[PDB]
This record gives sequence, C-alpha cells and structure tokens, in this order.
Amino acid sequence: SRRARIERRTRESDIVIELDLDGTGQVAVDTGVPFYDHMLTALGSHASFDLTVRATGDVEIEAHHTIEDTAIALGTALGQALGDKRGIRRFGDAFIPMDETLAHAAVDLSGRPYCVHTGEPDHLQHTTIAGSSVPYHTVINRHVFESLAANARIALHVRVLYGRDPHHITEAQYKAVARALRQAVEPDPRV
Amino acid sequence: SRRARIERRTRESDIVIELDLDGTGQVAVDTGVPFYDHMLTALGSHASFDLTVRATGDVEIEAHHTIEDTAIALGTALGQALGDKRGIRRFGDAFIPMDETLAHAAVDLSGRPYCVHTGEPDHLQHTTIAGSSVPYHTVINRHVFESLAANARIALHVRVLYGRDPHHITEAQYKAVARALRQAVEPDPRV
Amino acid sequence: SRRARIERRTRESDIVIELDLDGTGQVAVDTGVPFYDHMLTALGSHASFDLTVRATGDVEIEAHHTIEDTAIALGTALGQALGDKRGIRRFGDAFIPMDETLAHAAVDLSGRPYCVHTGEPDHLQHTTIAGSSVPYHTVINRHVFESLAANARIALHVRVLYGRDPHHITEAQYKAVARALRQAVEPDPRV
Amino acid sequence: SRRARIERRTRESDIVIELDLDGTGQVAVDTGVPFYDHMLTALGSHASFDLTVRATGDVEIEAHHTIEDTAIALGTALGQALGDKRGIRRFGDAFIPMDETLAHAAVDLSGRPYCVHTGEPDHLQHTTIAGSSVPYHTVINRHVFESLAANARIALHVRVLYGRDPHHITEAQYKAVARALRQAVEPDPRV
Amino acid sequence: SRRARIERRTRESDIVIELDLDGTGQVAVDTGVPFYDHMLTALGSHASFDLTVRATGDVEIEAHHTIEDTAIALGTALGQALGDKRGIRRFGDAFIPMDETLAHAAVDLSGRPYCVHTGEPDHLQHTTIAGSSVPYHTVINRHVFESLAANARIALHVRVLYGRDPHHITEAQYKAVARALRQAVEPDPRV
Amino acid sequence: SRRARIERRTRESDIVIELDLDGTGQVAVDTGVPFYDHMLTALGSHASFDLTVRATGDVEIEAHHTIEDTAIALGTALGQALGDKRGIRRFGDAFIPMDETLAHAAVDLSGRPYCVHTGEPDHLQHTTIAGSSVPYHTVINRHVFESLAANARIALHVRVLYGRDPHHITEAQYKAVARALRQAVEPDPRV
Ligand SMILES: O=P(O)(O)OC[C@@H](O)[C@@H](O)c1cnc[nH]1
Ligand SMILES: O=P(O)(O)OC[C@@H](O)[C@@H](O)c1cnc[nH]1
Ligand SMILES: O=P(O)(O)OC[C@@H](O)[C@@H](O)c1cnc[nH]1
Ligand SMILES: O=P(O)(O)OC[C@@H](O)[C@@H](O)c1cnc[nH]1
Ligand SMILES: O=P(O)(O)OC[C@@H](O)[C@@H](O)c1cnc[nH]1
Ligand SMILES: O=P(O)(O)OC[C@@H](O)[C@@H](O)c1cnc[nH]1
Ligand SMILES: [Mn+2]
Ligand SMILES: [Mn+2]
Ligand SMILES: [Mn+2]
Ligand SMILES: [Mn+2]
Ligand SMILES: [Mn+2]
Ligand SMILES: [Mn+2]
Ligand SMILES: [Mn+2]
Ligand SMILES: [Mn+2]
Ligand SMILES: [Mn+2]
Ligand SMILES: [Mn+2]
Ligand SMILES: [Mn+2]
Ligand SMILES: [Mn+2]
Ligand SMILES: [Mn+2]
Ligand SMILES: [Mn+2]
Repeated sequence: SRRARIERRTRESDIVIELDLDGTGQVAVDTGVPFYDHMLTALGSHASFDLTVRATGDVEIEAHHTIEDTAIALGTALGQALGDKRGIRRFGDAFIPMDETLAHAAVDLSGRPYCVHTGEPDHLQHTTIAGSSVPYHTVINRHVFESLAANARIALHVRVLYGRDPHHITEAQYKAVARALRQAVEPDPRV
Repeated sequence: SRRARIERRTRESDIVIELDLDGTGQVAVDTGVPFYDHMLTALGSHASFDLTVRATGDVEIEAHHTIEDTAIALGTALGQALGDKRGIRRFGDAFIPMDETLAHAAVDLSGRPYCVHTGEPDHLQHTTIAGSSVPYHTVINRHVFESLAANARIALHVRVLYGRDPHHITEAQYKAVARALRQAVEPDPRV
Repeated sequence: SRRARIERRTRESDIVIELDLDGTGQVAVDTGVPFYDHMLTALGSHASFDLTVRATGDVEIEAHHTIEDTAIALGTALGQALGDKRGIRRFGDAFIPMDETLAHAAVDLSGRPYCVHTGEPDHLQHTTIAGSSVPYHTVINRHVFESLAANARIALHVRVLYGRDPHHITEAQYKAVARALRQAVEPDPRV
Repeated sequence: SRRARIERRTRESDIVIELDLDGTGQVAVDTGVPFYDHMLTALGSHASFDLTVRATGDVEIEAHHTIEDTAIALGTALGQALGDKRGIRRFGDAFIPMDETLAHAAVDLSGRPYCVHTGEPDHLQHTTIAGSSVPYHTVINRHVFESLAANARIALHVRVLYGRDPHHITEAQYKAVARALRQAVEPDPRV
Repeated sequence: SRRARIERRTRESDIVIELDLDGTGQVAVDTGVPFYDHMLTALGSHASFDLTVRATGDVEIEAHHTIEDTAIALGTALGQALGDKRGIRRFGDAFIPMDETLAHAAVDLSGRPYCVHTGEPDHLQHTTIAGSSVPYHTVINRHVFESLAANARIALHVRVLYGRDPHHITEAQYKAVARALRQAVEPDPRV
Repeated sequence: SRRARIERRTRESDIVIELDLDGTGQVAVDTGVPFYDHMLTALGSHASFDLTVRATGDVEIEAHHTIEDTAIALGTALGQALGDKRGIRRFGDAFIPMDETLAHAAVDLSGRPYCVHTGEPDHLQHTTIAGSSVPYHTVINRHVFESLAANARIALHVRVLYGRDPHHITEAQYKAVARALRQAVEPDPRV
C-alpha cells in the first residue's frame, strides 16, 4: 500500500532500498559501514518501518559517498511510499533521551524540502567512531539529514539539546528522526 | 455538543464567531484583514475545528482593533464551547517547522488565564506584511495570543525556537497553537 | 497485571507503596510532608496511576530522609510494575505550562538509569515552601528525580524552560514527569 | 583509658559529654536540635567513638548557643581523652562522597589549635534545614568546626570540593571530620 | 566467600565475569578491545581482586557497546560479591601519580548509586587510543565509571587533578578507582 | 635489610647518607644549613626512617650546591635501600595541615622518575628564611623534590593547597613527602 523499492546505481556506489511505511520494525541494513548500519537499523526500527538496505560503495576512499547515496535513495523511497500524503498526521516530533544526551526532531511531511540541524557539540565536526571495519565520521550526521529531507521533500528539524558522548549524540538524533517520522506518517482519524 | 456562537458588537467593530471543537477543518474567515484571515484559517483548519469568522471594523485606522476584537470573541467562543472541560486531554503541545522556522506551543485548558510569548526575533516588533489590501503588523502576534488566552481562560505558551521570514515565523506560531489546541481539546480515554 | 506493592523499612523511615500503572488517578499520599504529598498526588493523578503512599519518618530532622526513601521506594515500585517492558511506547514526554512557568520532561523506560535536571532557577537551591506543618526545601526536587530514575532504572530528563514562582516551578516539573510517564507506559499498538 | 566526662553549665545551656576514643560507635545525642543530633551521631559513629551528648539550652532564641556550647564541650572532651597524645598516628584525613557532594577533612592532633574551612557554596551562609522542631542554619557549620578545633587544641582543615544539597554538603563534612579523627586517634605501630 | 559469577547476554554482546573481592591480583581480561583489556587488568590487579572477564561483542560498529555491557556486568558482579556489606571499611580513596598525571578516586560502598567524574581535559572527549586492533575512544571513560557505579550501587567520584597524556590520564583513573575499591572493600577491624 | 650508605664527594661538597627504611625516627642531620637540617630531620622522622646525614659544602657561595648534592645523595640512598621493591604498598599519600597551611604529597615508588610541584605561592620564589647562620631560599624547595625523585627513580607529586607562612608552607611539604613515603614503603600484606 505505502511501499517503495528504490535502486540507485552511481559511479561510487550501488544501493537497493525496500521500504514499507506501515511495518513492524523488520529491518535489515548492510552498507559496508557498520556504525551507519547501526544508525539506519535504529531509524527503521523506531519508525516502525519494514526496511531493507543493501549498499556497496567506494569505502576505500571513506564512508562519505556510500553514506550520502544511501540517504538520498532512502529519502527518495520515503517520498515515493508517502505518495499523495492525504489522510496522515503530517506533523510529528519526538524527544530521545540517551543517558546524558537529549535530542529532538520535528517534521512536516507536506512541507517543502528543508533541513535545520542545530545544537550538536563542535567536537562532532572532527570526531571519528571507529571499530574493526570502515569508520564513521560524525561530521556526516548533518549531511545525512539534509540528503534525507531533500529527497523525501519534507521539513526536518533536528536538535541536540545537550550531550557529551558522540555515539549517544548521534543515535539519539537518528532515533528522534525515526519516531518523529513514525508519528507524522500515521493515519489521522480526523482529516 | 461542543459548539458556540458569539456576537461581539463594539464601537470599533462587528464580530460573529461560529465554533465547533469537534469539526473537520471546515473554516471560513473574513475580517477585512487578508493576512489575518489566512492565519485564522490555518488555526481553525489545523485545530480540526469547524469555524466561521465574519468581522467588519475600523480598518481605515489600521487592523489593530478588528484583530483584537476578533481574538477576544474567538477566545470567548473557545471557552464557551469547552464548557465544564471534563473528560478531555487538558494539556496539548505541537512543534511546527516551516522552512527555516521552528515554532512551538503548549496549552493547559483548565489552567488559569495566562500567556507567555517568547523567542520572536526583534524585527517583528516593527515588521509589516503588506499586500493589495489592509496590512498586518506582526507586532500584533503577541496581542492576539494574549487576548485569546485571557478570554478562553487558558494557559497558552508560544515559542519561536528560531526563524527568519516573518510570514513563516507568524504562520508557524498560529499553526502551533492550533495543533496544541487540537490535542488538548480531544477526549481523553482514561480520565 | 502491572501492579506492585513495595515496603521499605529503614532506620529513618517506613514506606508502603501500592502502584497500578493502568489506573484512573485514584491516589492517596500521606508522608508527613504535606507539600510532598501534594506533589506526589499530582504525579499519580496526572500519570493516571492508582497510587497509595503511606510514609512515616524522622521529620524532626527535616523532610529530606522521608522524601528520599519515598522516592526510592516509588521508583522501585515503578520498575517492578513495569516488568519486562514489552509492548509499550517506551518513550514519553510532556510540556506543562503553569501560569508563568513552563516545564518539560522526557523519558526512556528501557534506557539505562540516568537523570538530567536542568533550567531550574538558582534561588530554588535555597528556597523553602512552608505551611503549618513540616516544610519542603525545593533543593530536594533534583534529589527526588534522581532517586526515582535510579530505582525505576529509566532515563529521566527534566527541564524548566522558565518560571518564577517556586510552587509553580516544582509542581509543573512533577506534573511533567507524570504525563511523560503516562505516555511512555501505555501499550504501543505497533511493537 | 582514653575517656572523658565533661559538664559545661552556662547561662544559655547545660551540656554533658561522655567520650571514649576507643569505642565501637555506641552514640546517643540529644541537644534539642534534631539535625545537630543527626550530625553529631554521624560524627561519633563514623569516628568509632562511644559518645553520649545530653544538652538543653535557649532554643527559643535559636540553636546557635546550644550548638556552640556543645561543640566547645565536645572539643574539650576530645583534648582531655587524648591526653599526652603519645603513640598515635597524629595525622588523619578522609574523603566523603555523598551523592553529588565530595567533602574532605585533614587533621593534625598535636598541631596548634587552628581551623580552615573552605569550598562551601555561598548559599549555605543563609540556608535553613527545617523540620517539625528547632531548625538548623548551615552558616553554623564553620562555627562548629572552629569551636571544636579551638577546644581540642588541634589543626582541623575541612573542605567541600563540590556539592549542591545542603544536607549532603553538611553531613559529608561532619562525616569527613569523623573519619579523619578516627584515623589520627588510632595507635601507631611504629612511633 | 565474597565471589560472584555474572553472565550477561545481549543483542550486542556476550559477557562472563568472575570476581573474587578477596583475591591476589590473578586477573585475565579479553574483550576484543585491547586497551580496555589493559585498563581492566590494571583495575583488577591494583584492587587485589581475582578477576576473569571474557567478552565478545559488535566491535565492527566500535568498542562502545562491548565496553558498556562489560562495565555493567562488572558493576553487577561487584554488588553481588559485596552482599550485605557488613564489617567493611565502606569508604576508600586513592591518589595515582603517573608521570605528569595525578588522578584521584573516592568511594562510598554503602552510598546510593552515584558517579561524579571531573577534571578530565577537554581533548579526551574526542581522543582515540589506537593500535593494531579495535581502538578505544577516551570519551568512554566517563561512561564506564557511571555504568560501574550504577550497577554496583555505590558512590564513585573520579577526579583528574591534572595531566597531558591520554593513556596516563585514563590508566591513572582506572588505577585510582581500583585502589579506592581495594581500601573500601577491606574488613574493618572496629565496626 | 632495607638499608643503604651513600658517600657523594663532589667539587662543591661532601655527603654521607645512612638510611634505614624500616626505622623508628632516629634521625641526625648536619649540612651547615640549619633550616635544611630542620626540614630533613622532619622528613626522616615523619617517614619513620632511621637517617644520618653529614654534609659539608661551599656555603660561602650559598646553600644551593650543598642542598642539591644532599638531596641527590638522599634520593640515591632511597632507591638503593628500596631494592627490587617487591611486596610493598608502592603508592602512598599524605595531607599535612600546619596552622593556615595545607600541603599534600603522593608517590608511586615503582613509577618512572617524575616530579610535579604545584600550588606554592609566588612569593616563595624569592623568599629567604634566615637565622644566625647560612640562610635558606625557599625557591630551592622544588629543586629538592626534583633531585630526590630523579635519583630515587620514583613519581613524586607535591601540592600546596593553600598557605601564607613560608616556614609552614615548606615544612608541611617536607612532612607530606615523608608520610607519603612512609606509607608507600610499608610491606603490603596482599601483594
Ligand atoms: O537503547 P536501545 O535498546 O535502543 O539500543 C541499544 C543500546 O544499548 C546501544 O544502541 C547503545 C547504548 N549506548 C550507546 N549505544
Ligand atoms: O504549508 P501549508 O500547506 O499548511 O500552507 C500553504 C503554504 O504554502 C503557505 O501558507 C505559505 C508557505 N510559505 C509561507 N506561507
Ligand atoms: O492546576 P491543577 O488543577 O492541576 O492544580 C490545582 C492548582 O490550583 C494548584 O495545584 C496550584 C495552583 N498554583 C499553585 N498550585
Ligand atoms: O549514608 P549513611 O547510611 O551514613 O546515612 C543515612 C543516609 O541515608 C542519610 O543520612 C541521608 C542521605 N541523604 C541525606 N541524608
Ligand atoms: O606503571 P605500571 O607498572 O602499573 O604499568 C606499566 C606501565 O609501564 C604502563 O602501563 C604504561 C606506562 N605509561 C603508559 N602506560
Ligand atoms: O609541629 P611539629 O611538632 O612536627 O614541629 C614543631 C613545630 O613547633 C615547628 O616545627 C614549627 C611550628 N611552626 C613552624 N615551625
Ligand atoms: Mn557529499
Ligand atoms: Mn524544547
Ligand atoms: Mn549504540
Ligand atoms: Mn490593543
Ligand atoms: Mn502562508
Ligand atoms: Mn540524600
Ligand atoms: Mn499547587
Ligand atoms: Mn557564636
Ligand atoms: Mn542525613
Ligand atoms: Mn552507551
Ligand atoms: Mn585533593
Ligand atoms: Mn599503560
Ligand atoms: Mn642546581
Ligand atoms: Mn619549624
């Protein structure tokens, strides 16, 4: 009903997105960038989407291109699956506490494409989250939310009220966008 | 059931308000102040009210008196239609992104009359929104929310988190009050 | 179903808590600290809990010990009654206007124990709310929210956006925690 | 062996102190000032003294005189019970965390009478801890430590590294003095 | 006598902790995060615990989850092994110089769960300690001490008085917690 | 058992040190610099060393050379007497109140040579302590602690928390190093 399959094949990467807005958190994400996988799994789960994301890109250079193309593809999927947007809440927002962190997101689904990202501590502009694989530079967080908003054609405002740990600060934001989405996407029993 | 008809006839103006709290956004507003009409149409629509507003006043002087009397009348209608206020959510709030702007409103419907309006950029104290008709001075925004809160006898807190365009800044606030209202006015399945 | 009875007997005090998460605001609180009684009655009521709190302690010293033990016991009750936490909203938040005051609370019920309390004016660190009985020092507000979060094992973020009156500032916070709780505790029709 | 009984009868008050340095925390304190009782019970207990304090004074005026005379008497008892001070550690110190508070105390038992009290937040100069009885003004904390040091004829340095709650800030200090005392008073197996 | 075995199996990780408070520094730690292994080996050794820690987690994402779960499990073990806490010193503290660094830790074992971490230079919020394996982001230090304190249900105050090298700054803190623990955990010959 | 005899013959001075770590404060110090004698007598006594120091140098120039050579020799003695350092506490620290002054010292005996000296008031960089004999310039305090740490091959951190009198400020530091030493040097019943 509200589903979309998006294939995005660029020089730098290969993306397949399968999205059902009216899901139960059946989410599977593999991008070659494990922390990104973790963030997108949280987003799909907490938005109660069913979501598959398969992506392979030029991670030898760094995660940037793959992360960006994936977000673009995902935003495109979101718009398509939304369709005419009639009968929905339209607006949604959510606060996410995560230990010391508090993040917030608000959305207007029928609003024009726009992203405002504020409150993220300055050290996240040069912070790396690294494991045994391809690392994630948190400076990309903004890029993701902008790409997503621009291709879903929605208004997305993401705020960090405060926080210290970069993992918490980032996950809380992704989760906040997710629940904001979940709320806004739901059928509105009055309109 | 939760309806009210208010007629307010002063030296400066003539107002008729017809309000149904449990509506579907059937809204018709004509005050002689087209931007005000636009704001009140948004308020009624996004609050899921059914709302008629017919007003004629001394617009040769400026919109102030008509805008004020209308808000007073509308607040009075809101209180009357609310009645004993039993069984309702009581509290409501809403975030409204509008391009670069983010506005918020929170309400307590059984709280004592009170309005706090904060965060609006200083240039809105002397900004005019002008078209082919009677203009709207944004400095009035505050006046409207205060008049509304005082006559509905509710607690109304309106915030602009940030914003640049005066049209966006104002509409986002009106819309925020609307959805806050809509939430608070709804029947609460537990109380 | 989601109920708990907690008895907490220390050197300083004696506490009995009876808690039903799925209640209708049937609340009875007696701690020897009337303003605390007032705050906890508001918390239980606005959270739509059914709640009994009977407590006797060393109020000759001051309210601190009794207030603290009670909050610990109450948090313990909340955790127990929550049980495995499956099927619930998990996240909740609420804004509470109270005349000039605006307070907010956000919760993550499956999050790790954590409390962040911010925005409370400095004069509440040495303010007393006094009547004909045992007085309440508002500096304790923080202590209460921390104790509650630590023993329910949840993430609790409480904010005062602004305010002047200490009674309003405190009640608005207690009420905000209550509605945040109420939301987060509710069954989620999708998970 | 290291015991002392002190009776101090002034215009303002009546004090009896019974002190055994080599005790097990058998402590009983009654001054008419319940919070003071609580602080002195903690001091005796954590210092592993056996301690009886019976005091009646002019509490209609306020606790000051009684609190002061008691501390003087207690310091006098400490000196007497110490006697020639041979064979002891002489020096002692202790850190006391108490939730958000951290306090410290260091002592030189054979040093000349001296007290330095630092780091206590400014609002404790006008803070009251009040219950159902005679209240305790925290501004007195300093007075107590000075009186104690002057009459035991020792060097006593009390610090608050940080803290917020006045009950915690005060109790942590009393407890810190207690454990510092306990350490310094102990027989030194080398001297 | 004072031992505990804790198994903690989450989505993100698998932890087994074996803890004897009354040990001789027989410590074996393997978490997949070699620097963490180094820190926990120092903690167990300097606390004179006997300690086994076996942990496997989602280090492809980064060390965070594994580090956190391990600390939670370890804190839980500490509490269990502590049992009723009767007859012990209760309080402990230790200074650790490490070349240019000076760190301190103080504990109250019967105090309520609480952690205050202060004095760590700002560049440790975005510093990485990297070798041939999974890296360690020092921003996590705080997270570890908080998790540990919350699950052992103790008061833990960790301070860096000063320091420059992140390895020294971190190890000195872990070692300080260890010796503070060791002291506080010991049988008290007077209580 | 843990003893050392050091003879240090330079152009500027002649030093003989006899050191027993496991002593009873049998101390005799003669350097031609009476205040230095006083400081070293305090150090040996409060460290419970047995210590003989005989030194003659070029005091016509000033005390510097003799004070320095003596400290070097003493540090060398400390290291030698320490030997393999097995079975000892390793870490030690001590607070020394002295009227208005509070000083602290912490040591790591198996740590690499390092000295950090902080908190000493600026006027001690040009202060003289003078009597009927060769004077002592307090600026040398630092030099002494550095020389001592470098030749004993230990980590020595000396702090003045506060103080006014240069005699007190200096003696408190020497005494603090002494008790820190005494603690760290003692046999550890667990390692
Ligand atoms: O909190 P959640 O259960 O949604 O997620 C698991 C959580 O343990 C993990 O994502 C995380 C916790 N702290 C940083 N990352
Ligand atoms: O965004 P809405 O569809 O609620 O409203 C129409 C919108 O295009 C218009 O009100 C507006 C857009 N920017 C300023 N004003
Ligand atoms: O506002 P409520 O009806 O939830 O509560 C009664 C209210 O009148 C009282 O609690 C109060 C009003 N101002 C300070 N305290
Ligand atoms: O922490 P202790 O057990 O020494 O003391 C009891 C404690 O619960 C009480 O004195 C207190 C706790 N917070 C303020 N006062
Ligand atoms: O100082 P210890 O012997 O406890 O630890 C060995 C030490 O050489 C090593 O842990 C280290 C030294 N500097 C940074 N790390
Ligand atoms: O305080 P002690 O007994 O360790 O030392 C004697 C003391 O009287 C003397 O060293 C001194 C006192 N004030 C400055 N110097
Ligand atoms: Mn890009
Ligand atoms: Mn907000
Ligand atoms: Mn995570
Ligand atoms: Mn007007
Ligand atoms: Mn418009
Ligand atoms: Mn407390
Ligand atoms: Mn009230
Ligand atoms: Mn006095
Ligand atoms: Mn207390
Ligand atoms: Mn975490
Ligand atoms: Mn210190
Ligand atoms: Mn190391
Ligand atoms: Mn030199
Ligand atoms: Mn002297």
